[PDB]
Amino acid sequence: FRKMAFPSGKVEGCMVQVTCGTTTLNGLWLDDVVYCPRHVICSNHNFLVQAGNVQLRVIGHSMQNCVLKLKVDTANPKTPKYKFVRIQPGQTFSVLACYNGSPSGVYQCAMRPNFTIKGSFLNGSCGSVGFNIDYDCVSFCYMHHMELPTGVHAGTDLEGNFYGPFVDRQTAQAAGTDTTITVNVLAWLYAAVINGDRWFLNRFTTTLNDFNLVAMKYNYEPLTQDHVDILGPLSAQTGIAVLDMCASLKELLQNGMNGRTILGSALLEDEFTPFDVVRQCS
Amino acid sequence: FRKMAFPSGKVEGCMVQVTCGTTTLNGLWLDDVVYCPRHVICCEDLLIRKSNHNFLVQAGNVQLRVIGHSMQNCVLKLKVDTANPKTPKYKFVRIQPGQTFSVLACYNGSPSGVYQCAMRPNFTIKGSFLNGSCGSVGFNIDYDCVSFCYMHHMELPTGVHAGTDLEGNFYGPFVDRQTAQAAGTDTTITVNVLAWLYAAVINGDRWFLNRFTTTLNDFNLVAMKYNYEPLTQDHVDILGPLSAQTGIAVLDMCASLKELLQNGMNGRTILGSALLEDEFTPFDVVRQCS
Ligand SMILES: *[C@@](O)(CO)[C@H](C[C@@H]1CCNC1=O)NC(=O)[C@H](CC(C)C)NC(=O)c1cc2c(OC)cccc2[nH]1
Ligand SMILES: *[C@@](O)(CO)[C@H](C[C@@H]1CCNC1=O)NC(=O)[C@H](CC(C)C)NC(=O)c1cc2c(OC)cccc2[nH]1
Repeated sequence: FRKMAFPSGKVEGCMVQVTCGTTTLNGLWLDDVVYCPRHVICSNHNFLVQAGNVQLRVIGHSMQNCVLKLKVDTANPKTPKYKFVRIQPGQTFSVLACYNGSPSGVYQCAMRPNFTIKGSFLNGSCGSVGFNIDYDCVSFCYMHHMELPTGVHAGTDLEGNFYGPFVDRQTAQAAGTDTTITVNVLAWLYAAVINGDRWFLNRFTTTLNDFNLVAMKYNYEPLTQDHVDILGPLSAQTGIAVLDMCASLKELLQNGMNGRTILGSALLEDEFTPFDVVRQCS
Repeated sequence: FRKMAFPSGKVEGCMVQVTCGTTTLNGLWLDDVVYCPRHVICCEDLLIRKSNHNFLVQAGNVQLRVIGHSMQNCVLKLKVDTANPKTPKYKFVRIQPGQTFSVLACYNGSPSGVYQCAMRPNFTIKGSFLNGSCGSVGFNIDYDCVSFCYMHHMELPTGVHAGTDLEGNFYGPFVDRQTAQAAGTDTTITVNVLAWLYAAVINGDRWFLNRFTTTLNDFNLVAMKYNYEPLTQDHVDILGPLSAQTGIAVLDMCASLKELLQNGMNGRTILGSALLEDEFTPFDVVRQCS
């Protein structure tokens, strides 16, 4: 299985550049509003908003947490059906990396439990957005702001609220220690089972609390009830109860794979969600 | 550093659904021609027996009217009475083994996902394709010019995939029949592994570097032993920009790879991988890192 991004065309049509003084970054143009990181300012006639080479006149503005909302005099005719959503650690999304308002590439990312993403961003990438697409509706979840000294990345939702304990200052910040996304590893184990790779199944089970206590001792995220629910479809498809798969993973954590492989790998993958596995296996 | 696909907007505007009888798959709508896999009709006798009205072409909700049809190898060409306004500047190209491209996976004319693939030395690709994905295309983008190089036709019993260029000629020994087909034995794209090692350095991973250099002939001896493709002097040149930026000569990186092949990774990772990755070309690395 492979990391698959959503097609980026609905988001491509919304990317513009925003310039204040000599500082240029990316903005997101939906109807007659352009959203961009507020630090571009580091009056209406001080903002140069361009779609390609064409200027969009700014007629008003305001700040919502760490994002600037620029009111423009043209409604984007390419505006898709969309929502702003705040995602949870473990959830995945596509990133359209942009420079000077021009799309450069698309790739799939996961929100780490410490609210960073392992992205691929260069100078001028701020304002690039992350998103999911469900039945032609684009759910925008991420706007890019920062690269940590460790090389991972940090940003906000489209309401300007950072994910994690970060601030939009030119200061070296540190993420909390990362953990493994348990729910995604389990989805990966279900994907193995769906494809016939099932030697790791055992005849034990566990309670959720007992498993969560053990997981935390291996730097694994505890499972939420929401996690148990989104594993539901894969449990039903394979006939393997979620708590039985937890007991199989626990043995894997306590004994290892020997030299054995799962899905042709010796390392457990944790950036595929239960939805990604359903998306891909069907 | 991530596996990065080209933005797919330009190609999404070209995807349509083609239906003939019981069979449905995807087509590519360029100006006033729809290109799709010919097996949608299931030979020359078979096409003759068909008429323009046997073909149902849908661009979203709108039906397009077919006014002509011809066959070019394994690709069917349907002239339609309407030109696609979203037709980008484009060209049809046949890629070389080792080269990469983005795949826009589509189902029923609707784009579904985008990911990066490489043409394997044995002329397969390791894709992610389900029932209904035939007609999906692979492409590269250069300055608003889309170069189409792949149209999807089949999945081998081993799970890898096979297809044609846009002139309808298969990559590799495959045919568009309902048969179990094996590919030749695959090899690893050496020049791409080196590109990726350079990328791991540019991104701060250095544990695999060593003080040794090798010769090109001696490195190729070891490569051939481990089922790696030969490294040519043209490959050394193409790696010039990455060696220049890191200050590590190509033959020095080759000595690091040789040691990696002979000793293994010893349970360490490179760019989070436990395997030597070979589906990044030198240009891919340069495009992403600069
Ligand atoms: C946006 O492009 C900026 O508008 C840029 C994106 C990063 C550049 C390299 N890769 C990226 O993802 N963002 C920044 O430069 C931000 C700007 C802030 C929010 C005002 N700053 C950082 O990412 C930043 C600053 C510092 C730092 O200081 C001193 C020390 C260490 C790391 C660091 N990152
Ligand atoms: C197309 O979408 C057909 O329109 C379909 C795509 C594959 C199905 C599952 N995943 C895919 O990538 N392609 C096929 O079904 C083709 C059709 C041919 C070219 C007419 N056939 C195969 O991919 C195929 C057939 C057989 C087979 O038989 C016998 C035995 C083993 C493997 C196999 N693959």
